[PDB]
Amino acid sequence: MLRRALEEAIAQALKEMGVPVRLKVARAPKDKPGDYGVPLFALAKELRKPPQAIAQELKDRLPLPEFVEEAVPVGGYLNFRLRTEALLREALRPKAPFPRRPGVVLVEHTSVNPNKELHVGHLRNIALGDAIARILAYAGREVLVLNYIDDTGRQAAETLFALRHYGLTWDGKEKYDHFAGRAYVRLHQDPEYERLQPAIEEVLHALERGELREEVNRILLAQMATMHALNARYDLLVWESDIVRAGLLQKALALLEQSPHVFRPREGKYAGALVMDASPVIPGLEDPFFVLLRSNGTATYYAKDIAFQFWKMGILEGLRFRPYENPYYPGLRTSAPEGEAYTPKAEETINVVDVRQSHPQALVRAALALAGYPALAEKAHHLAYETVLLEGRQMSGAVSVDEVLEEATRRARAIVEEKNPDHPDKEEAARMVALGAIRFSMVKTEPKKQIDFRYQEALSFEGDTGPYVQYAHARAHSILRKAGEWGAPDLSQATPYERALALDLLDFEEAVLEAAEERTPHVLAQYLLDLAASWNAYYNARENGQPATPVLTAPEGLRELRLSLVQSLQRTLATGLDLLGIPAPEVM
Repeated sequence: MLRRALEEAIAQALKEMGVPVRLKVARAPKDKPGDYGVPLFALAKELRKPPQAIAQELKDRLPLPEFVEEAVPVGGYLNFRLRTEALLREALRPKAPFPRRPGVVLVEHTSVNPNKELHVGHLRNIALGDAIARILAYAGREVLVLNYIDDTGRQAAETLFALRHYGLTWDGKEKYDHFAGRAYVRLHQDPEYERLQPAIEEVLHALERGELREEVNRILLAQMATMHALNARYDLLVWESDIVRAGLLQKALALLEQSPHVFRPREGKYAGALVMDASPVIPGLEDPFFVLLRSNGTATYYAKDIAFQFWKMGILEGLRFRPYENPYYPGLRTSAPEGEAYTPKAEETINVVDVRQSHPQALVRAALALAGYPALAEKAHHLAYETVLLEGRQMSGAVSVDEVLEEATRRARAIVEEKNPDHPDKEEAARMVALGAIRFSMVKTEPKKQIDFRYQEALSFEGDTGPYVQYAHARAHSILRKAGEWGAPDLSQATPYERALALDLLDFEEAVLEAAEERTPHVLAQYLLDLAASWNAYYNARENGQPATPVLTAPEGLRELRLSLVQSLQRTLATGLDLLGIPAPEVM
């Protein structure tokens, strides 16, 4: 790479001076001394010395990489001006996935109750999870995506009960999970809903015995059509009923009771209950006692989360897998009564979860440590996200994802009819634009921030949207289409326009790696907006009454240079878009 190669050379140089710390390089101020710079303020106080002195010091013991023209200590920072030729050369170089590093990173996302159609709240979950999974894989990690199916849940029991109680029969045409959702909705609007609890408990009991799996599977298959349309990928399916058969709960409980911090208080407000004292691993807690088993003997959700986490990291075994029959994913495997025994042996796990319906990371963290796995305790991550509104409306009093998809595809279709009335396949074009608008919207905003999805705004080819980035890709690609083949670029003919654009291209890999390391897809999304903006300003530039950056009319040497730069940009946008699950239309 370039930026990382620079940080590596700086780190190595910092060790030869004493301080074994690693500093991050970042784009230097707008039109200032250099292209990249490193701050020396964190060390300025950690060493009680003038920042400007540390910068000059670093400059003195830093062997310049061949691509660096000059290093300049600038008030606290040490800036680097790159050699234009090397800069261009690195910008033109093809960018591909990084070297593979062994060690499974298990990403769990989606995992919705299999009792009705998906809703907007589930959109962000899927988009965020799929994106981080794709980004991590590209960054070199061995990734596996798991979808947890709670087939024994009360929510599934309620819909199955409703379908029978109301004597509803599938018409054979309505999307099955929508049919189930209607039944669920009628049940909850029923005046005698409370009086029906005993009858619902009876179905719950049969459901818990694993006797209604096929009925649940019918709903899941229809939900999966939505997952597929959202361009999400899955490797494994794990069913709650299989988790029960595997005895993960009891095994986890038996392993935990070996700990001196896992015991049953003989008296107090926990008497008879099995509790885990997390204080020895988690300081500062009013009550460091997580209940695993209530006094009545009933297992807690915390105990079950621990059991499952243990299996994910190979601490426990019991789950068996086989091919999952479905029309969307040929390689998808599901847990089942019969199959090959398997554990992902994950080095790291990532759970994509709603900020509200979430459990404290402290739980599994402490459980992993107390069980004697302090290292793995630091590798159990959570990716919590905020609520998603539809047209400024909260969906908790609702619109299905399938409807948002159809309505967005509807509007996209109209947009493709006017901007390109002669487009060969307009439907495929509309699908890509709608999907891009949705996938990009769901991930461009920091997870901690709330999102308000508005159709027109999200679909606009002019705003900070997926279609905007897609259009920049199609524009760049159309130029290459018209150019045909071209020869060797003449780097010496580069103007400040080529340099500025090439430099933005040098930030792509860092955006990908930071997003992967921090588990923040929005960083990649934001980079793509910036790159698309840079490409547009570059394309639109004019001076003295004429285009200032023409490609096809540029003289020999310059034409080739611009074509290679245009190619690098189109490839970077196509690759970036793909990591966010967004297709890259060639014609728009």
